Amino acid sequence: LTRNIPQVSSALFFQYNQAIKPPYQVLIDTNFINFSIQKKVDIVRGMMDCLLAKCNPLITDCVMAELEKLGPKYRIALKLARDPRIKRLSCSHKGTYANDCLVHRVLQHKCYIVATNDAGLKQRIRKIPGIPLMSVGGHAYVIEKLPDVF
Amino acid sequence: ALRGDIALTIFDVCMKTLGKHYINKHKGYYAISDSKMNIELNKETLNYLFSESLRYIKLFDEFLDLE
Amino acid sequence: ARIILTMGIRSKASETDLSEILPEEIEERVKTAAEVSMGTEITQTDLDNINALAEQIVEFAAYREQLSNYLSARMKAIAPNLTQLVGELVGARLIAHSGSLISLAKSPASTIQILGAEKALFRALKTKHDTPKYGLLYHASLVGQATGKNKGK
Amino acid sequence: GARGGAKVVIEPHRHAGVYIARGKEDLLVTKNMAPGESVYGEKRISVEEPPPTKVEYRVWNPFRSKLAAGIMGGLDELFIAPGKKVLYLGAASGTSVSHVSDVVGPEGVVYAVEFSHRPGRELISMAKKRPNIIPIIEDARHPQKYRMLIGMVDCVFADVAQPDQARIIALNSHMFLKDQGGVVISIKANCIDSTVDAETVFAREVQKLREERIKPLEQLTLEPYERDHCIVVGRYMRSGLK
Amino acid sequence: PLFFCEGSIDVVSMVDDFHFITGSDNGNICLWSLAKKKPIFTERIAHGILPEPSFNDISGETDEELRKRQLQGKKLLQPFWITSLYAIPYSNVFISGSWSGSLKVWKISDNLRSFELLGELSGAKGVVTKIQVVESGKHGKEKFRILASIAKEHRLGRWIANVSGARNGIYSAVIDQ
Amino acid sequence: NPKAFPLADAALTQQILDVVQQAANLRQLKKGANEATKTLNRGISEFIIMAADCEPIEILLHLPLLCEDKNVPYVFVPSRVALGRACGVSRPVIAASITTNDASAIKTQIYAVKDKIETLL
Amino acid sequence: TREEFVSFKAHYGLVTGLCVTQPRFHDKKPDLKSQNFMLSCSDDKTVKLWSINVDDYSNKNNEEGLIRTFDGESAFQGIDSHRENSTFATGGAKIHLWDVNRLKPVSDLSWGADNITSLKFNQNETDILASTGSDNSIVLYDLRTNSPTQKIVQTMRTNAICWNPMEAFNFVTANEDHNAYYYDMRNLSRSLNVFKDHVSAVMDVDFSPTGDEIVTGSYDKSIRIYKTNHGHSREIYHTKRMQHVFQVKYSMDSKYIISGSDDGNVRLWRSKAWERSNVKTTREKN
Amino acid sequence: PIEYLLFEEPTGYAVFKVKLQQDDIGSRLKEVQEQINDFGAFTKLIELVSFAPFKGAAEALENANDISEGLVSESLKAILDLNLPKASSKKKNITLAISDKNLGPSIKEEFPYVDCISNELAQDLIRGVRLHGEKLFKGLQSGDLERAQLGLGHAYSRAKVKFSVQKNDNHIIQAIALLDQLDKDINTFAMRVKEWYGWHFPELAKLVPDNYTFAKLVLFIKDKASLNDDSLHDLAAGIAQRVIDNARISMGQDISETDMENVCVFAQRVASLADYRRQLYDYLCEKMHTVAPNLSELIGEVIGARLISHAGSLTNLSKQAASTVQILGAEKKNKGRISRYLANKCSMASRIDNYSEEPSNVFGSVLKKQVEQRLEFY
RNA sequence: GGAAACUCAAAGAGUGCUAUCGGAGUGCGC
Ligand SMILES: [Zn+2]
Repeated sequence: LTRNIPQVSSALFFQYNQAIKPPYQVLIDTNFINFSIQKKVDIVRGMMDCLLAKCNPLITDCVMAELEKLGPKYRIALKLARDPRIKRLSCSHKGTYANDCLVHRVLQHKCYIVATNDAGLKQRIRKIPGIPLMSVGGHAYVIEKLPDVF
Repeated sequence: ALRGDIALTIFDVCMKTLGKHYINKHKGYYAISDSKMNIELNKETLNYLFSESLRYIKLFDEFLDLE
Repeated sequence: ARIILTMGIRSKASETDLSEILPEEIEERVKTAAEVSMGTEITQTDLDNINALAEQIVEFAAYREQLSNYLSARMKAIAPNLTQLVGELVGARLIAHSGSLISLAKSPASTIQILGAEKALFRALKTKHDTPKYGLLYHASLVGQATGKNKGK
Repeated sequence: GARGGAKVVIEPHRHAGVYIARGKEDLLVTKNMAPGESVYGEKRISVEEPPPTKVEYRVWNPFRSKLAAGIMGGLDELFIAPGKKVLYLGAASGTSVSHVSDVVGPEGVVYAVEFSHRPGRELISMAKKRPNIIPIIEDARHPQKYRMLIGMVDCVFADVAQPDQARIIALNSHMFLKDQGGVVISIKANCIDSTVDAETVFAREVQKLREERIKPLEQLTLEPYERDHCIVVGRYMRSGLK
Repeated sequence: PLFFCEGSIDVVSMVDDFHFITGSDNGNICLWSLAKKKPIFTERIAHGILPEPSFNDISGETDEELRKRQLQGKKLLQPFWITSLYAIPYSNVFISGSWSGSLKVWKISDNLRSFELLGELSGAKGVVTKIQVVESGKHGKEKFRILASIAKEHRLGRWIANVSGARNGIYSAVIDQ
Repeated sequence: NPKAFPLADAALTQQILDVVQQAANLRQLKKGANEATKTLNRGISEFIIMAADCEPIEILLHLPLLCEDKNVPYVFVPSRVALGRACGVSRPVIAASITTNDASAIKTQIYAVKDKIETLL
Repeated sequence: TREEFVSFKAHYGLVTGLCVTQPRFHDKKPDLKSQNFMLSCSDDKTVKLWSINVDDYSNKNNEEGLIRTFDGESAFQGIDSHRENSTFATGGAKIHLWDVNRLKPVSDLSWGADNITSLKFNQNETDILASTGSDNSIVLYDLRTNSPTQKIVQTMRTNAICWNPMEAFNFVTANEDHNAYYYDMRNLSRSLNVFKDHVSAVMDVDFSPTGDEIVTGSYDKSIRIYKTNHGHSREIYHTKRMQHVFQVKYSMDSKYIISGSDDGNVRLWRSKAWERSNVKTTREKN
Repeated sequence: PIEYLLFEEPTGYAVFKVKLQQDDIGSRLKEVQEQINDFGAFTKLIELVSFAPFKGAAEALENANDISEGLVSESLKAILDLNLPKASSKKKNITLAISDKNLGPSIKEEFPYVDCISNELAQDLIRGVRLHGEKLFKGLQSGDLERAQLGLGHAYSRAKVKFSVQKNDNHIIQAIALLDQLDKDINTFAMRVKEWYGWHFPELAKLVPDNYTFAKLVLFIKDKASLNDDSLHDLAAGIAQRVIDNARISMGQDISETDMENVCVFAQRVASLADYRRQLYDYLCEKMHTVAPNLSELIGEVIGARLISHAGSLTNLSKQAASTVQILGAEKKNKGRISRYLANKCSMASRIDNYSEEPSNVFGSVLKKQVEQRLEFY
């Protein structure tokens, strides 16, 4: 009888997560792009101004499907998120739901940082241990649990 | 002009090609490398090749009517 | 042993084989196997050394045949009643297990029955099980003729 | 502990083919295909069976074999069953391919490829002993020049040490692996990228797999035996990826 | 045109208070000023190149073409080291030494920026571990005495590589005029 | 096609053997053929170096079959006496090895050397 | 494999029209079984002709992009390539006719000084062509006479014209009033059909190469498939994530329509929305 | 346009006419790429139209080498010249779905009217015919694919390695592991000859203790009736007189006959076994001199064969370190440092004569001189 | 309570099995 308890991924400390070297990989998602636009900050230069390090953004196919699905009010968001500076993942699961796609994607790798803004996703991300989220705030970004913010 | 040079050329190509392919029917995958074995298999293919050439002489002497 | 004594090397296997050995349907298999084989080649030194090995190992088999025929004839000479009843290759194991012929004759019918499987006998006695019934006589020619528990009786 | 002469029970494991050897301290043990000769110097259990016959078993030293550490750390399912055909990208020498061979058994085959030469002659000198393996001494980056001699393997496995790991396994699996078939790769982080660290390079490699149509399903890290490698198990979908 | 990088700088002498000479490992012998980080004149391989290991003691094989192809051509030829270098103080000529047997005495030119092979003394088979010069005479005529210490081991480690006929001694040469 | 194929040229020779001398002064080096193969089949070996002019060449040619099986780079050097002078020892050592240690201050030069010789091979 | 061969930053402004050619040069053999040629005109006065390396075959073993650049006086609005003898026509301020051995336009073929929104050549009787200009006008031209030949004026501006690859004298015409007209050429007084089911501007149409189905794609976020012989919609595709389909094309297999939205994607669709693509057994096909 | 396909197989070359076509645009769909997997639809798509088997094993290896470097050969060019039609220039040129772009230009060079193609359509069509394998060929062969590909793989691997098949240590392994067991078997069966001939002549185990000359004189004297011929016993063996008068004074005797005849058969066959030992030991002496001469000269021939047998193979002995050549019994303070010296010199000689291509004796001799100087240091 | 499946019926899974006027001539097609 096969039980399955996932081991704590061995590039993690107690909660320090030494696998997050300063060239970062972030996970952009949908209402974070929308709030970045309606707070009028940029994306790559905004992340650089918040983290003082070179950040590579990533968007998944599930989040791109959500951004296409949300209609023509966010054509600015879609034109911004088809940026050649960002990269793109490729998901393989059923149901384009950004929340469980994101939190599954990060809890089986523990190396991405999650750039989110909605309440349930922030709650699940800060529930699971040792991955940093960032969010919009005022006219800049804000990091929640990176060990070296400065 | 139209002598048996056709039959003689195809006899020559028969001799060298049947010798080579009898050697490659033996020595299956690995070219066997010892002096007396190579020499004795060359004697074996000389024996089989001349056993073919004597059959050529036999059912040509039955044919002859020519040069 | 006879096919290594006949072939020698695998290269000579295409133009010859005996038909007194490997009857009529393993012949083309061993010829195509010697055609497409994956082992290497050996020279005449180790060839004739393993040839002499094949000589000794075919002489062992012919001598074993001659010696078992000798054992049949000699048991028929010494104790012809027992080998007329049971069989020579069972009476020989009986006598040579019990030692002397006299010290096998001085033994009851029950232990002549169970003379072989005594270890299953004694572990079945010292635990609580049921003792066996054939032992060494099971390879005789008649308890194989019987069927069921008729071989026990 | 586990000296030569103790009596060890041989219990079967979940992955059919391998066995647990439970003594006073446990071992992982595969049933030897050619009895009587160890291949890289490992210890051998030797059981007797009843005409008395005697069959032997080899231990599986996880500090010197790759997938043994994944087996002992506990993978959900491999694809190396006792009947399948198994391709082995980056077969170094006998030291793991003999274990995969005698897991596979006398019916299935193991096609072991290798690029270097001196491990190639060691692999061939081992390969003459047991018959269920095929040694190939060709580069794993060119699966169109040993396409002549293999066909339609049922699970591939990968230990090659090159930074085009995903391209190697993608080309070999498109050329040879059947649909709904397994692919077990073993990434070495410090080998394929020295700059960025282990979890980032693992996520980049598994993203390259799910771009090359292998749907991954297991990631194990095998940390107490080797450092910073990982075993990534995947299926080859090709039809209905999601 | 077969040359190679510098391995080690080994021995020195000050010709004057504004130049000096270094005899390196790889056969380079270098005249330096006190003004430049670069050397002025780096003469190449000093005493020649060592003779290669022969075609019978390189690979233990039998066939001569295999034991000659294991020499890999000239690609493992190694230079004679400068074992000891010594200049006569405030003069033109300096003396080197190796286990090539021959004390090669160069001479610098009057513009103090080059030197050429003046002479070669083929008298001391062995490693030349240090070289001294003691002179006599008058203001005009000078009778110099090149002493050198000659051994069968280098003065730091053992490192005997192809030494033949080399006994522990003192090499004297009474050069004149 | 000789038996000592990855033979290093001059500048790469000089940088790998000053890394050798730094390792010998940092107590991170194993000197000699049989200690080299012992640390090689123990596993702690960043890379191993042989000398391509030992008078039997096979007494260190046995090291390729171990090292390229256990996936560790290996380099021939054209002088055993220069490698002895590099290791800082009287007699000429012909086969050196650098142990693995993440508490040693030549990790950067070791990795630069290892990348250069993996590109060389 | 649904992937891209190469990309190009082709121009600066809006790209306007591209088509592919097998362009027969005269000082060069047509190497059209190893590399494939496409050319594209934009509104920054350039018409670039490009090669593409393509592994359709494996004959050979390098001249990747930008074979040449025709440059024009005014802007450019569309092209299409005459499929014989390596000639191609463009539209802009007035329609021009180039071939790929000249940097200058070989001919100029307008009625008056009026811009031309789109063009199309035939699929047979190749030497004639049609175009549409923002005088709400359909023009025809004939290169054999090297002149325009007739001109009708509709009530709204024709966006995209498309010839029939089996009739050779019928074309469809997609204009901003919400109905694709279907004209016969040699009697241009009566639009012999009108396909009349949209709600917004009819942005593009194309014939299937089987010669009887029309794909159309509207300015409203929907595409429709018509038959020729009916005049109403057979059926309709739409999705939530496409907006303002601007270009639809049948594929040459005549089963797959390639639609391209304004969101960025180039989606594909089965024309028959229920016929699958596997080869089927004979009782199933029956 | 894919209408002919070429597949290469380890029994022969196959060429398939493509009856109908695959869906090109939807060629990533599930309902298309399961048709390659199932069989009832693949034979709707590909039929066999030619299959020429190369029949020579070496010609199969040569075809495999020419394909593996990407070059045409005689049988491939022969079947393409047979099967591929001359597509005349009015229609088209014929197309051929081959497996690799390295092979492509070498058939386009030879046949002008063919045109090779390998996109993913040719890739997965060849993948489908590789998956279905034998069930396409509908019986046009004699022999399955896997044993033939096993042989062809081993041959191709050895031809790539150019592995020296004269460096044979397995012969010495089996030689010494047969030799010691055969000495034990000769000794046991000679004890049986002694214990069986004791019933006929029990004062022979005292006089003639050697097993081989015991068996040979048991072959000489059948029954105790010799009594006169003294001039043959020094040949077959002074003690002649002892065995002659003990052939009449002893008479601890059973007079049995047929068992004496089988004793004679057994004794002459055990003598044959002794002759076989006395030649096999000399055989592996000279084979030790041929295969491993430096270690032979250093340590001795049978001690060397014992040491390679303990190691398992000569390559395994060489890749052992020089401190783990500790073996008990062999290499027989001042009694231990000489054995350590002999140990790592034996490992040095093992490295020389294994990793050489074919070894010499000069390094074994100078190794012998070095260790003898180290012994005379005492 | 153990079930002989060889009395028969209703059903469920796994495995294997197939294709889509007659010869010339005569105006003739490359
Ligand atoms: Zn997703």
